[PDB]
Amino acid sequence: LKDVVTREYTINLHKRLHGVSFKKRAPRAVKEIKKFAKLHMGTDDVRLAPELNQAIWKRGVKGVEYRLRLRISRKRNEEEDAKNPLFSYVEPVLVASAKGLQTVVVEED
Amino acid sequence: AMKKVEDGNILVFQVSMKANKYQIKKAVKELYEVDVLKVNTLVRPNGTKKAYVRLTADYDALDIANRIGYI
Amino acid sequence: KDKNILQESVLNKYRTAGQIAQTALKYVTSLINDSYHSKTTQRQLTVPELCLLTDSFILTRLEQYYKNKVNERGIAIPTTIDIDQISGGWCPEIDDVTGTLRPGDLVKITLGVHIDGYTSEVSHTMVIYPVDETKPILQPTGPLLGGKADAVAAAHIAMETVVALLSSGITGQLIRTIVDTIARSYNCGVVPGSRVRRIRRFLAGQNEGIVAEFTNVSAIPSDDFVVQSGEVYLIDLKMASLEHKAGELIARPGAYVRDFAQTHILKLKTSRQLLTKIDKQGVYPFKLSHLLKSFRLGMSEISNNYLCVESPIQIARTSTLVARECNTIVLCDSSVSTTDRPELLRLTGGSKTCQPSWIHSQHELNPQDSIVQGIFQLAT
Amino acid sequence: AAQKSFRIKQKMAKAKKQNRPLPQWIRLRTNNTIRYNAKRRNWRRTKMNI
RNA sequence: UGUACAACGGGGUAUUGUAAGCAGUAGAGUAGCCUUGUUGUUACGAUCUGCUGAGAUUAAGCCUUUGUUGUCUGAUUUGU
RNA sequence: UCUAAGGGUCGG
RNA sequence: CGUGGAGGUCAGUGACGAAGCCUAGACCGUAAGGUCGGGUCGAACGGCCUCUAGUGCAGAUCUUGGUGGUAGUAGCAAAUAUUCAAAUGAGAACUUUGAAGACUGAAGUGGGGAAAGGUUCCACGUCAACAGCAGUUGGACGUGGGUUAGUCGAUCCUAAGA
Repeated sequence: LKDVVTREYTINLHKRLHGVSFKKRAPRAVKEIKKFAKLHMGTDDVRLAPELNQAIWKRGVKGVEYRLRLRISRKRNEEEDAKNPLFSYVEPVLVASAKGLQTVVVEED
Repeated sequence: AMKKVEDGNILVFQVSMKANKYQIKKAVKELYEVDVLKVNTLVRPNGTKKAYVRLTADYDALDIANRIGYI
Repeated sequence: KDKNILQESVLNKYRTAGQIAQTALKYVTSLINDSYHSKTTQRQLTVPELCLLTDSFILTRLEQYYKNKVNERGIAIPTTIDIDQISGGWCPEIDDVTGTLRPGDLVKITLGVHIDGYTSEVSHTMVIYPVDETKPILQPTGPLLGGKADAVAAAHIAMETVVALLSSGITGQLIRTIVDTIARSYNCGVVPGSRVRRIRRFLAGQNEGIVAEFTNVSAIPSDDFVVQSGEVYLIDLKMASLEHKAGELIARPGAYVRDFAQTHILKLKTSRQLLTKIDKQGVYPFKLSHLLKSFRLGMSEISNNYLCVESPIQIARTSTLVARECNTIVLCDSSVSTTDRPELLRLTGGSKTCQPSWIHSQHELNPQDSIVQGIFQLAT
Repeated sequence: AAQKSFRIKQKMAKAKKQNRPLPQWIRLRTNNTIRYNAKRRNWRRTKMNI
């Protein structure tokens, strides 16, 4: 089927950015986060909130946080039906520390 | 140039290349029966000379603009 | 959707505008005399003084009715005076060449009044006369003859035919056909393609129209239509002694109307401000004389981008005559003694009527000919 | 140059009025061969040599 | 559809060398104000001590895992 | 964190 | 044997198709060559006796033009660096707007000028070519607009010198 969810995930960016050329770290974090959204909930169309871009790049090219707690909601596509009927919108969750947490279904009202 | 007529009491003319501020003021003063405050001129980049002729406050260029018959 | 689709109050507003149009028209006809004759009375009459007089009278008379009420009223069509072979829309600017009336000139006076957007249009044709005091009884004990008489009688009989035919249940095409038959009876021709419009509140140019003497292309592009109860029409008859193919002849257009269907962001401040001032006007058509230089430039950009529609001054061939009668009529259903039938109520009145005994033509409508049987019956 | 002589500016003006495409109606003339303005010039392709 | 796989989390293993915050009659002193000191208080003070071998990091080619969450038939060819 | 030394102006 | 042209002759061939070109189709000749069919084509051309030469190519690092293999190859790596979104558009890594991250760091990647250019300035439209990816962008293409002086220069003066 195709069922509209919205969970909350912590991504380990550290192990995914290990080794990366410094000028390419924040940029990879963008790509790597999409790759993650895709992996969870096979979406393929992954849009990143600008507040999350900001989160990602907040210490500049080189200093990406090691974990991000992300909010990823699979959603219905509208207009001139792009190949796939479904989305993932990814945004950041304001939390104290990204350490400790497990993936969570956010119940949607 | 039209704006100059509407807002600056100025008549704008292409004028002989061979003219001069005296010779221009005189001709304007006679072809149009108006008095003249000063003439500025320049040589346009297409090789003609354009003359800004400001009229004295006794005259309204817009009036005399559309007497001559343009607008 | 308007509630109410029609009301007594609307009929009143049409009738009152019609009374004004009729009165102003008659005043202008009385004020028409030769230039020499006007001179004997310490006045001068040109194609300008009469237009100015007409418009001022429309504003003064509309100013006196519905006083203290939040509304608009005034000119629906600026006074236009079109002489001899000139067809329509002559309303000169102060800077244009004026025209001075001559004894024997054929004159068409065309004007319109509105009250709260309800329009009463009228036009009338007559022949100019010297001052009665100088030639007492002479003009009267004489008749108009020749091509002037031919074209005036033809145009008035076309108006009479239309009064009888523009009624609920009839088709516009019937009117077009009758007009050709009447005009040809006098060896005259209705001017090709000219339109009579349905009127609505604020709308002088309804898309439902009667067309005169259409070319083959005009016949294809023009829509056949049936008249209905509660419709209003400004029936406009323009007939020529010549071929009937009116043309522009380099005369400056002075009458325009704003077209609210068209939009454009104008580039010049003068044009934008001119646009704004126009939209402050009640009637669709106005004359540039109501503004003169700063209007002339604003007009250019607005007309270019179709924000203003021109009413051009058209002419027939030199030496020919064009006659016109225009009247406004209110069509509606009359339920009397149990039966409902459409009846039309003309509101132009006295202003639109001509004195038939003034005109003597060699010709008349012929009913015996296979070609004009029925027309005589209609007209009687 | 900015402060430029009149002779130069004159030549400059002429050189600018010549700088246009072929007027399309020439192509309609009878027995016309000229398809395009073959003597056309550009400030970044060919200098004027004063 | 599993003694599955993955993302997280947990535990182990490592590295560094004691986090932030709070508290202290710890601190060379100086300077204010007072009831003028059996501990007078107020401001400032590197640093020191305690909670604290703490805190941070730890597979990206470390090990493990009774937890949480998710995934699980798209494409193309092939025959004696 | 302290100590000391190095100027100006105006009243006798 | 074959070619350009010339005198003579076949009252030569031809728009019912001349010349030319293509054709592991045919025939003549030791050969240079000649002849025929079919296809394509469109206006002129040939045999014989003579006359005449700017008369026959494989080469000359020959001349001019045109074309290959090389090869979708070498490459398109200096000047710290980009990212998210929306808008627009047939189309967006490259346009515009917003946000982020950065750089030039006043010895500037800032603000003006001299020589030199000559309209590149500004607006509207706009992408075939050009900007060694792209393009809706441009110093490009099309169409227009634009340079205002008694006081800023030239103009006057004299310099080396002419």
